[PDB]
This record gives sequence, C-alpha cells and structure tokens, in this order.
Amino acid sequence: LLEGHTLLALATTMYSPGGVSQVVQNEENENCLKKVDPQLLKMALTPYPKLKTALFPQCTPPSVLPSDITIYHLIQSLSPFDPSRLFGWQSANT
Amino acid sequence: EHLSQCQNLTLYQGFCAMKYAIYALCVNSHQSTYLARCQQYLCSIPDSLCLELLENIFSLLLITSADL
Repeated sequence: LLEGHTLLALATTMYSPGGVSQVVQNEENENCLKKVDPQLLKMALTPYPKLKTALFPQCTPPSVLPSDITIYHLIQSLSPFDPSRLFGWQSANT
Repeated sequence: EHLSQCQNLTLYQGFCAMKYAIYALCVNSHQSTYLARCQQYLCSIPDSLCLELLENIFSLLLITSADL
C-alpha cells in the first residue's frame, strides 16, 4: 500500500482484522496488521480515484459541494431562455 | 441530498416560477393564467431567489427588441 500497490492491500484487507469499513471509520485497532503508512499509500494511490471516493467518505464541511448547473445554464435548455443575456448581478445564473 | 435539494427546491421553485412568467410574457407580445401561475408560485418562494425573479420581471417591464 505505502509503496503504491494498493491492489494487494485491498486484496489482503477484504477479509482481515479490523476491516475496510472499520479503517474507513476507526483507526484504533491495536492489530498492527490493520494499519498502513498514510501519505505514502495515499499519494501512491494515484491511479485509484474511484476507489478512493468509494472507500472513504469525503469529510467535507456543511458547505455545499460543486453544483455543476447554473440558473442561466439549466435555463439555456430552453434555447433563447438562457439567462445570460441579462441578470448579470446574479452569479447563480452563470 | 434533501438539504441540498432544499436549496435546489427554491431553485426548482425558481424553476417552477421561471416557466410561468415568460409564458404570460410570451403571448402578451405577439397578441393571464401563466402570470398568476408564477405569481402564485411567487407567493411561496425563497428570499434571494424570489427577489432576483422580481428584478427579472422589472427588466421584462423595461425591455425592448435589443433587450430581447
């Protein structure tokens, strides 16, 4: 894992002490085999975007996450009704 | 999710009030239920979203072919 080969890491951690969801939540398992070097594996888990997203929930604050549609934008699905032609004082109509 | 959709709800409400207002405005050019449809939807909308919509209505009142 720390070396980057998270494939064997997950394969060994599927049915081992602590467990994957436990590691997702709890890192206090005194079993030394249920822990890994965090940054080495993490930055070394580069080819695992989807795996990283699925394994551990993102501990974001209560602020809203990315909203990839704008009021003018989603409105533009009605062709001339793209609210960019006016309402420049409103950012949501981006 | 639902809290996120709650923000989207006012937007959906804004989306809900979006279509009705223009439809009343649309026929009123080439020439009322649509107007109240927004207005009724506008009676029960959020703060900043509905203020923005009212500003848009004012613009619609102060628009021309170029502004079109």
